[PDB]
Amino acid sequence: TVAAQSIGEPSTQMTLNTFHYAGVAEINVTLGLPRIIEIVDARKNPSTPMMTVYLDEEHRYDRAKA
Amino acid sequence: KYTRFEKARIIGARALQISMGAPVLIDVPPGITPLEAAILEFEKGVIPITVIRP
Amino acid sequence: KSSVLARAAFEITVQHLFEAAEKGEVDNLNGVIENVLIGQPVPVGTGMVKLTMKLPLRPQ
Amino acid sequence: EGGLRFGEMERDVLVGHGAAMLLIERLLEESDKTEVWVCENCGHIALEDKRRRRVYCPVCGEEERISKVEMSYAFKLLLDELKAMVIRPKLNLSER
Amino acid sequence: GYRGEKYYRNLDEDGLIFPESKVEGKDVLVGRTSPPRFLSLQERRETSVAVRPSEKGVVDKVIITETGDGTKLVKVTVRDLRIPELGDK
Amino acid sequence: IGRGKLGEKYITIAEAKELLLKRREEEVKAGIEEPLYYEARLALEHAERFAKLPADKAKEAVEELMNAFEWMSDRIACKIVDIMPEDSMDLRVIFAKEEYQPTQEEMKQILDILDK
Amino acid sequence: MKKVIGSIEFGILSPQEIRKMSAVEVTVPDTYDDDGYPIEGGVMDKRMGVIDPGLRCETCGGRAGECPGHFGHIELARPVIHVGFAKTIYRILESTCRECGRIKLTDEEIEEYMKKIELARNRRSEFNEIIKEIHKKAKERMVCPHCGAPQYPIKFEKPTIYWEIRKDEQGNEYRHRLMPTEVRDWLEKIPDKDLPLLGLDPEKSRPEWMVLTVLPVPPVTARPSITLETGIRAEDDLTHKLVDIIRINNRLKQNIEAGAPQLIIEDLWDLLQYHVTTYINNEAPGVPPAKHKSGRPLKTLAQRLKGKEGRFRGNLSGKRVNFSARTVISPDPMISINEVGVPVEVAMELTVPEKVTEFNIERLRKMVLNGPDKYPGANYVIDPEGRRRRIMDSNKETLANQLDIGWTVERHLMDGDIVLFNRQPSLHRMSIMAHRVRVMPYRTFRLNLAVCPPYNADFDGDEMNLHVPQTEEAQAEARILMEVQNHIISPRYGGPIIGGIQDHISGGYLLTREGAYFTRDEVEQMLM
Amino acid sequence: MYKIVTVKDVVRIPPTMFTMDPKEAAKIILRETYEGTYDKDEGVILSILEVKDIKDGIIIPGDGATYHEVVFDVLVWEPKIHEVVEGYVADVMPFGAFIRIGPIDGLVHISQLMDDYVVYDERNKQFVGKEKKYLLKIGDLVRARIINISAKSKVIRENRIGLTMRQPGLGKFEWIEKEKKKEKEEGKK
Ligand SMILES: [Mg+2]
Ligand SMILES: [Zn+2]
Ligand SMILES: [Zn+2]
Ligand SMILES: [Zn+2]
Repeated sequence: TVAAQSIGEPSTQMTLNTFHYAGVAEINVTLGLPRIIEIVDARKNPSTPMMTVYLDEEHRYDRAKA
Repeated sequence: KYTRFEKARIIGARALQISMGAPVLIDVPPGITPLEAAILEFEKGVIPITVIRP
Repeated sequence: KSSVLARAAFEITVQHLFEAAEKGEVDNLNGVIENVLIGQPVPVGTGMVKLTMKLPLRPQ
Repeated sequence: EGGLRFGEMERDVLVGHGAAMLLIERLLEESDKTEVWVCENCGHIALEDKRRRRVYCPVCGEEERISKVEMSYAFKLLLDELKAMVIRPKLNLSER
Repeated sequence: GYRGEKYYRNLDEDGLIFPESKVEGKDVLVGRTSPPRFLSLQERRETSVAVRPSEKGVVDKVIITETGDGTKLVKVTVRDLRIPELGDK
Repeated sequence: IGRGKLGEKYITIAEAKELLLKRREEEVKAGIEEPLYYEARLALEHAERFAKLPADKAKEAVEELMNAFEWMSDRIACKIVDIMPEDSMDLRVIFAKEEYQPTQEEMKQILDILDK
Repeated sequence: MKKVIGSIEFGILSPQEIRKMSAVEVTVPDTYDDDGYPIEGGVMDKRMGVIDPGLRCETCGGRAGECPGHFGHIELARPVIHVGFAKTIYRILESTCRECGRIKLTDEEIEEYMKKIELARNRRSEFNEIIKEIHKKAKERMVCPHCGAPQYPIKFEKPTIYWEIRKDEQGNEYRHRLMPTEVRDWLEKIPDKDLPLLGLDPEKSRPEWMVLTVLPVPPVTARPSITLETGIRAEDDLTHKLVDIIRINNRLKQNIEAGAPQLIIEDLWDLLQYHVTTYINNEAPGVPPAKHKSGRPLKTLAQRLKGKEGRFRGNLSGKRVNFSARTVISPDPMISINEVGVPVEVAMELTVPEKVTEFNIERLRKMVLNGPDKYPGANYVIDPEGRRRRIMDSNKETLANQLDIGWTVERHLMDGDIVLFNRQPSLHRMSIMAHRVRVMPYRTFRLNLAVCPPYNADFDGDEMNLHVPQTEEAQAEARILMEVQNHIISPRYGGPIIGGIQDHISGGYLLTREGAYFTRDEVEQMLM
Repeated sequence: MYKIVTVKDVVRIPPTMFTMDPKEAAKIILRETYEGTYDKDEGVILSILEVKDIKDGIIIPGDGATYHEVVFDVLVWEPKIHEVVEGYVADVMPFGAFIRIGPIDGLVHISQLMDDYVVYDERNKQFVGKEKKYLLKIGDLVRARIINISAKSKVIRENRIGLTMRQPGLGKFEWIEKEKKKEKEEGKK
């Protein structure tokens, strides 16, 4: 019960509109309370799927090779 | 040693026993309430109730 | 959750109740919500402590 | 002269504090509580007759084993509502 | 259903409260009896209209009228002074 | 019966006459008006009606009856002590309830075991 | 002596159980006569209990507030399908043979699936998956393996309509409808040996019990009529629906006895089925809900057990309580953080029962002498026998002298008492804490300012509730577990939750800033 | 029949008797719980002789008292069907004679005393001899086989025991002596 309340209580302080900004280097993704609801409900397919791909040692530090 | 749940349970049992007519095991100031009498008995170390732990 | 009453109190009560009637499910009242519904101490916190005492108590 | 609502969120707060006896005090004595006759042979609630000063179980005709049970009145109403449908909730008693 | 004689202290013989008389909680404003209920018999239920249980003030005016069906209708207004205190918004 | 009965032992009417007298003495030493509570004073009258046979020697006769033959149960033994039979008809009748009937030579020997 | 409920086992009521547990059979579709007494044999027959004052229930004596209630029963003219079990009935029908009633499975496959089921079927999801697999397997066989007979497909039409797609001459089906009596006869001949394969239980339930022929009647105390201010009895929705059901049943019985045409009997049967399915659940899919005289939808048994205002969430998980008070809050920095200011008006209304002992006799005697009007007084005394006496001005000294060991006094609140202090919504566990009572003249609760953040409260019109524990164990729990000074550190992040806010921080900065200096009088006064 | 049995049970020691030793306080509590009680499967409970062993007390929530498991022995007079009972007739009443057999009183119906036609006195209200002239008195102690036992309730009331006399070997000691004389005469002839 303490864990359930410690998760629920801050959820009244998060935002809904997120940021909605691109900034070239960033991809728009859902954030705030809807993201937490998605994670807890374990949706089969998230609204904004995204992956973070790490390059191997080769091409990792070179911009053109990346 | 004691968890706060055990302490609360012991004090609650002692207070009810004292209220129902059990004698107090330590001298108390006049006019005190049974709950405070049980709390006094407790911090004075005179507790006749023990807790079962597996 | 194994308890019928715990699931019933959450959502879609009638479907759970009728399904439990069909299956002949048995609720052992091992949880918190069912015990609160009955009106007997819950098995958490002070509700799980067990006490004993030596009877021949003599005042000091 | 109504009473204040003691919401289920308050009950969850009480559980989170671990105060079981405070919870039972708030939820039974202050609001509703009653004693019923339960026939442990078949689980059905027995009938107490104030004419004969006698307790007996109508559904199975048992008078030997009729134990006293303490429960909320609202739960008895819930049991009656379930028995209003074809639901049959059997009650298994235990000591202590 | 007859409540205490204390609560009929401020009534007139016609069953209506005297204006400018100070009242307290659950004091009877209009005394009225109703036909009995068959569970008794040869009785009259007490159905007086009384002040709200926690309110207090002074009776300001009493009005006697006739409804759309000719039945008597009585309206009583109670005024209460409210000096500012702690908790007022 | 209280939850979980365990044990059983049959005793003579004289074997409890003295116990009922014990209740009589402790209750009066406690100052209770009745020498012993209801259903026990009347039972004491019932005991003293034919409590002439000594209790200890009643148990002695009982144990000798066990040693005499194995079919005998202590209840039957104390019953035999507390009847004091005189002729065959007596034991035939008192055993007529029992599945087993007593032999007449068994009569003659339990006559010796009975003594007074 | 006293036993507790150890477990609850559910099931389905058999007609024999309903008949035996009932107290009376209902035959008259009316509640009250002209004068106001219950009509003999009506839906408000006194056999089920008494709700009107000055009436004794002949079943168990009692009074309006004493008689608990007794169940009635209605003998339905013809069986009807229970709406809660209709989907299950469809699941069963298309998985068993029409002739022998056996499960349409092969014996070795039955053995394999019985072996599978016994492997911890208590897990509901796995049991459901296994039963779904069995249903899918039994769906796709046109011919029974146990006996030689063709099996026609069955179409389920909501809410309780079953069609049988059976062929005819020139190879054309006519979608025969299955009457409830035919369905009950089909279900009845199912053997118990394969009931676990269908997800049922041979003892707690039976397939033929799901089609009900006798309908239990709830007790009168479960259907309380309200005497409206106009003097007209306002019947509960359930009572009205029962009246309709009895009227339809009586009409059906009369028509059957009179040899009515088949179509009329079918229409009456459908009407009775509709009335029953609305009474059990007025929000059942595929039906127009029954409506009150005012046009509002009726509330029935299924409605009482659902929703935020329903039984489970409105009267079981939460309820209204006694010994509680509510008023606005106002700041008070002069009291300790573990103390709450209580109005004197509230203190003389709420009471804390206390037992008379050798160490508190004189104080209780003084309070009893003070009466129920002086502030440190009392309102009731309870003798050791258990009788309740109200303290009045003519009883003060007599009851004070009668007072002795073993008595109970319902004294007014005092300084140092423990109470529960709550703000809604109860978002997290430190929304409710225990405070020490400190009596105050005015009519607002006084709360220390450092305790605001846990309650998320500001003094702009907020109202907060107060509760008084009534038993010694509850008071001990509140005193030991719920003290305010225990919860300085928040459990969410291990940091303080109670602390200085606003003016506290500003004054601290003003005091400790560089260049701040104070004189003799200022230092002495501030330290004092 | 008098019989001593041992039974375990749980005892609710109230806080008022916490000071005294557990055994005697138990004893009194057992006395109050069942001193004047007659069991269906045991008989009329007479006396809790002594508590053999007392266990510790478990503090159940709500009550606050101590519950101790105990083992004790109690002597119980157990009536048995088809049994001779050597009691004396307490009173007589024209459906049946009442013979006192212990804590309960046994009933000897008029049509079940003696093979002779059903007869019972009215002026003396004890018994009238039709053909046998075979008088049973209120102070005389008799033995009688039992036909039935009325196990109804534990309040030692509404319970009666049927005792037959028609069978041989029962009755007033005088007529038993007369039957013994007849047996002696037949054995001597
Ligand atoms: Mg606010
Ligand atoms: Zn039963
Ligand atoms: Zn009733
Ligand atoms: Zn077949």
